[PDB]
Amino acid sequence: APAPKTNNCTKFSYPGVSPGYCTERRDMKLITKFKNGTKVFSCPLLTDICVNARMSGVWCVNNSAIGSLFFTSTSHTPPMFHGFTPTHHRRLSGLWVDYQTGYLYVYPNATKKPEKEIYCTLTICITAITTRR
Amino acid sequence: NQIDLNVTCRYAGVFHVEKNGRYSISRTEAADLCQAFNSTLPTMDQMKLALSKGFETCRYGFIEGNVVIPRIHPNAICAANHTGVYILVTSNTSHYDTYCFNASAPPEEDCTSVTDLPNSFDGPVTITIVNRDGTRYSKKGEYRTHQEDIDAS
Ligand SMILES: *[C@@H]1O[C@H](CO)[C@@H](O[C@@H]2O[C@H](CO)[C@@H](O[C@@H]3O[C@H](CO[C@H]4O[C@H](CO)[C@@H](O)[C@H](O[C@H]5O[C@H](CO)[C@@H](O)[C@H](O)[C@@H]5O)[C@@H]4O)[C@@H](O)[C@H](O[C@H]4O[C@H](CO)[C@@H](O)[C@H](O)[C@@H]4O[C@H]4O[C@H](CO)[C@@H](O)[C@H](O)[C@@H]4O)[C@@H]3O)[C@H](O)[C@H]2NC(C)=O)[C@H](O)[C@H]1NC(C)=O
Ligand SMILES: *[C@@H]1O[C@H](CO)[C@@H](O[C@@H]2O[C@H](CO)[C@@H](O)[C@H](O)[C@H]2NC(C)=O)[C@H](O)[C@H]1NC(C)=O
Ligand SMILES: *[C@H]1O[C@H](CO)[C@H](O)[C@H](O[C@@H]2O[C@H](CO)[C@H](O)[C@H](O)[C@H]2O)[C@H]1NC(C)=O
Ligand SMILES: *[C@@H]1O[C@H](CO)[C@@H](O)[C@H](O)[C@H]1NC(C)=O
Ligand SMILES: *[C@@H]1O[C@H](CO)[C@@H](O)[C@H](O)[C@H]1NC(C)=O
Repeated sequence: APAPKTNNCTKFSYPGVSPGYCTERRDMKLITKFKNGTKVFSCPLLTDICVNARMSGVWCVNNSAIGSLFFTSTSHTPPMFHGFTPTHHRRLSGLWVDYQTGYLYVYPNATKKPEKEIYCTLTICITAITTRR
Repeated sequence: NQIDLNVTCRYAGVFHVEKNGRYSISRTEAADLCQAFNSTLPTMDQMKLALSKGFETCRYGFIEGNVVIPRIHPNAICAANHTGVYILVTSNTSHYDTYCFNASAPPEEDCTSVTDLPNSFDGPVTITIVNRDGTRYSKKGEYRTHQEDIDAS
């Protein structure tokens, strides 16, 4: 089963985003595709940045949220996944989130164009530093 | 055309305005919207005072010089479990909500209904203020002074 391979810490700051600031990206990455046609997608994490930060992902299907993901990173570890919280009330048709990784499995009958109808809204916020006024 | 404006209570004069149920306010429209409410884009100091009086949202909105989100309680999907005022790095063309500061509001929390856009002007739009209690107040007019905002729909 697909799961992240932890990269070495390569960068120790997030390019262009200072402590006290956040940035958002709407995209997803194809992690793997199986012989049966099922595709597995991830939020678009930058996996080699070791900065003190927290992140949310939201799986967006046709501009409606199906659930949210929480991550953290530090000066010692790249982004680490801390769980998925479902927000959908109807059962998902042809989709399944792996609760161990936050990856989204898209079965072939869910849609012919997953890359156009689905994305993750990934928000990274660089934790503020405590200083004097 | 119709414009719906959902407004929060005021906290040290600061309130949040969401247009049409989605992120839909440009930088230029945000200032014009606050001015129609006889208000201005908050300074960061005004936002921090509002936060200390009970103001938080889970939405990005314009203030003077930045787009921000104010947080009191940690929530994993609102500035990713942070507290304080966090600033969003964004293109100047992106649309968000807006914050506004009313100088005649009380120092604490004011949840009375907002019943008018006092500085709206003539125009064809039905503009509806939607309050937290469910009451809505509608008038015909306009508040956008930039033709680009009107043309962009
Ligand atoms: C195209 O092919 C790909 C590749 O084969 C398929 O991908 C698979 O997709 C399925 C889901 O459709 C994945 O299965 C699910 O995996 C969950 C996670 O499992 C892992 O973690 C748990 C906990 O640590 C372990 O127990 C698991 O161990 C299992 O696997 C190892 C080896 O991998 C074995 O040694 C074990 O014996 C186990 O077999 C994994 O390590 C897992 O939690 C989930 O299990 C639930 O669902 C099944 C039935 O679907 C039940 O048998 C099971 O008891 C669980 O039941 C709970 O949930 C159901 C669903 O709501 C409820 O009804 C129950 O009441 C209960 O609450 C499931 O097994 C699988 O991981 C994944 N494989 C890979 C390689 O990625 C695609 O599906 C396929 N596409 C199509 C369209 O068929
Ligand atoms: C996103 O929305 C589109 C449009 O509603 C969905 O496309 C429909 O998919 C169903 C599959 O049951 C087809 O029967 C319809 O003909 C499709 N409609 C159109 C206009 O293409 C799409 O499935 C949705 N995506 C997901 C993943 O839910
Ligand atoms: C202390 O100095 C800091 C710069 O070295 C910075 O100006 C800081 O202000 C805070 O910075 C945070 C990000 O690290 C947030 O943006 C926060 O909103 C902001 O007040 C200074 N702290 C104080 C208390 O003034
Ligand atoms: C980390 O760096 C070493 C040294 O270059 C390399 O051999 C190794 O593959 C890397 N490890 C990981 C987990 O990426
Ligand atoms: C799609 O396939 C899944 C998995 O077998 C199934 O649960 C779902 O009902 C199918 N139908 C549609 C229309 O998605």
